[PDB]
Amino acid sequence: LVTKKAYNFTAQGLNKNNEIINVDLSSFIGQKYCCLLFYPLNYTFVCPTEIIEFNKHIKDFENKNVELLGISVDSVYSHLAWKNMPIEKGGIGNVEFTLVSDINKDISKNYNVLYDNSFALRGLFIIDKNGCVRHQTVNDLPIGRNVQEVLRTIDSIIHVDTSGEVCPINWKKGQ
Amino acid sequence: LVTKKAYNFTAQGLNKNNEIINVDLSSFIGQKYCCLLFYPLNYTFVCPTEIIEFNKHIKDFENKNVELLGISVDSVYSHLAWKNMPIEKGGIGNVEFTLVSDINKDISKNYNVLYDNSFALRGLFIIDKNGCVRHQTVNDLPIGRNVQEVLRTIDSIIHVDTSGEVCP
Repeated sequence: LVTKKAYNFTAQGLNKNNEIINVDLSSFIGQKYCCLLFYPLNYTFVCPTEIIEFNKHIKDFENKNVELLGISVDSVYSHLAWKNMPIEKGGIGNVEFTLVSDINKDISKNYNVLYDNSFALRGLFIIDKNGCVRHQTVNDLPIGRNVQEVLRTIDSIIHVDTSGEVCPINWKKGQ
Repeated sequence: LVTKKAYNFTAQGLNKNNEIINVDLSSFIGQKYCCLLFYPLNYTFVCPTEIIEFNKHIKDFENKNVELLGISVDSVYSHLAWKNMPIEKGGIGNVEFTLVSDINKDISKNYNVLYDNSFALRGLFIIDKNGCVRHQTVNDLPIGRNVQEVLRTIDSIIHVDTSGEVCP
C-alpha cells in the first residue's frame, strides 16, 4: 500500500459536532494530510484509552494540517453511543474529530486490515496531500497506539515533503 | 499479515562472524521472537545510519530474546561489501546480526514489501515464538526507522504474552 494511491472511500461519518456527514477521502487532496486510525469495537479488543489520548492531542494534528479519521466497521449509531458513554463506563467522550462508519467493510478490506470479514485490525495510515500512502502500521490487536510516536512519524513525512532529504543525519541538522 | 502465521523462508545469510549460513525462519519457533528488518540498498534510498543504530542496540534485542534479521534483495557480496565499507563512505561496519539475501525476491514478495519488482520497502515485522506475525510497519522510503520505538513495541508484545492484558 505504501507508495501507492490511497483507496478513495465514501462513507458516512459522525463529526465533532455530532453531525452525520459524507466523508470522501479525495476531498482532502491538495488540502490536508490524513491519518486513518482503524480499530475494533468488540468487547474483547475495544480500547477507548487510545482514542481518548488521540483526542487529548487533537490540536497537534491540527497544527500539522492533518485530518484525523477514526474508522471501524460499526454503525453511526454505535459511534454516537460510544461518544455519549461515560469514560468511567468505557466511553470515549465527545471527541473533536470524525468517526467513520465502514459498514460495508470495503474500507478496511482495501487497507488490508479487515479481519475475518468481521472487524478492523489496529491499523494506522498516513496519507499525503497528493493522496499517496506514506506510512502503514498494523499493531498487535491488544496494543493501543502511542500518539506521540504517530506525531513524530507525521513530522518526518512533513520534513521529506518540504526538504526532499533522504535519511537526514541527526547531528548535522543545525549546520 | 498480522494475526496470521509468518511466511516461512529458507535463505542465505551473512552472520556476525561473516560466515555465509542458512537462515530458516521456522527454526526460531518455540525458541525466540524475530524482528524482520527489510530495507533498500538502492543508491537513491540507502540509509546506513538506521542499520548502524539497530546494531548499537543489539544487546537490547538479545536481552529480549529477539533474533534481528536484516533482509534486502541484494547478494551476499553486497552485504559483505557494505559491512567492510568505511562509515564515512556510506558503510555499516561489522554489524552483529544476520543480513539475509532475498536474491529471488520471494521473501519481499510474500511479505508485501517488494517495490516495482525491484527492491524491498522499509518494512518491519515482529514474529512471536509461535511463528505468528504480531506487528507490521512500512515506513516511507526516505525515512529511517527509530530503534527505540521498535524496542518499545517489542516490550509491549512480550508484556501481552506474559500478562494477557488488552489495552494496558
